[PDB]
Amino acid sequence: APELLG
Amino acid sequence: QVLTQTPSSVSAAVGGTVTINCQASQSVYNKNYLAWYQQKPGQPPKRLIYSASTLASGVSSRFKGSGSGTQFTLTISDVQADDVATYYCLGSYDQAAHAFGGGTKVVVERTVAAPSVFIFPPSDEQLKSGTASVVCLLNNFYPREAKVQWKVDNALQSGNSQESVTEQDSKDSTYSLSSTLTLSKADYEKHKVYACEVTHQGLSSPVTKSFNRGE
Amino acid sequence: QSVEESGGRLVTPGTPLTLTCTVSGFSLSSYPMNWVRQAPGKGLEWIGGIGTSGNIWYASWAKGRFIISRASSTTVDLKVTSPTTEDTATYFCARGLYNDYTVWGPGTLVTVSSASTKGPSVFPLAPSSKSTSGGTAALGCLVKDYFPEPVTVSWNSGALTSGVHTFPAVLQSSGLYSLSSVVTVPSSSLGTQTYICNVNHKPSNTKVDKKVEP
Repeated sequence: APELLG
Repeated sequence: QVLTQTPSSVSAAVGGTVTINCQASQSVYNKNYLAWYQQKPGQPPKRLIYSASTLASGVSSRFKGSGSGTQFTLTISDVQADDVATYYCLGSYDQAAHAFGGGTKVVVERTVAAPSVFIFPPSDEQLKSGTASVVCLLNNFYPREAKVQWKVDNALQSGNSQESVTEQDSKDSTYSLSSTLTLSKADYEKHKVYACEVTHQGLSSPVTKSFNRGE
Repeated sequence: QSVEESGGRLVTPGTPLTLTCTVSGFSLSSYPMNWVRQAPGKGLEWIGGIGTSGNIWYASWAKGRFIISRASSTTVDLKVTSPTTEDTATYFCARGLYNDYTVWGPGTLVTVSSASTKGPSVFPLAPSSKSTSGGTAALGCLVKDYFPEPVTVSWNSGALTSGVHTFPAVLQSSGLYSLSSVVTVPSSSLGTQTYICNVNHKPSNTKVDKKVEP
């Protein structure tokens, strides 16, 4: 965390 | 993330150019994590640009993205009548949590046009159910601001009418409005004259369309 | 590659709702999945989303009100634990959100209301030979008292599209919706050409063909 979501 | 688009609405003639702004509270990820979306009424959002300036697959070159960090801009060259939509920016600070801006409405400009007014009596089939809806249509006008006043035997009606305006037309860039005056069967058949006064810019005086009950 | 939402319906305030995102043509594990919503006439709002590993993120306001997870090998859910009227919105699911691999679903409409589903009544907005604005007659249909949204209206089984205006529905004081659809047509054809409006309200299974004549 965090990471790419888009 | 909180992204703010200002102003909320932008305008251009069929063929002009509009500038849509998007300010982030703080810098987005890698200074360029910002996308632009297009949403026409009813459709799901269409992604136009990502990476601040990068055009999406198949999107026209008329849409130009520019900016870095916190300030961004969507320029739309050669505005079509079809460009009537709300544009949203999409940003992220840490690439996980996203946020949309408020949106910017794109109004297509054109010459002023007075509305065509039409009045519709309630159907005898509705009157059987015990209600009377009297509709008044204002057709194909520009700009949007328009005013409708109902009168039943010269008595101003208030509180018992709802209206609805359509989005800006994709071809002629006009608006249309439908005003519905709702009465009970009891109140409807106790009066005779039902009028609809329309005030609008394109009009020199308020035009009235009306009818007589039972005629 | 495509996604689709499921579960959009009429829910009462406080009763738990679960929306589902089914995917096709790609692994659910390979791409990140997001949930976006949109209240009527309002802007788009990112609710949350799941990454490739499995971890989940939510917006600041959406913390607690929403729960996202994978419920299948091919599904991703969104549970709203205590729905309120503010949650009435079209909920979207999408593969990604930002990169070029992005694909959205059509969206599913959630209505949070304690009101019951109701079918519309279709009435004609009849024209006249003598109330015509310059060789141009206006006719239409009044689709009145239905719940919830939406209703679709075409003219002549989709063969009449020019000059047709379907107005946004208005929420009446009764809690029921009401809309009209109008069309401007040649005045000389009022006696020779037929004009039918096709009303379909799927929540109630109400399909109506209404002829409008002077």
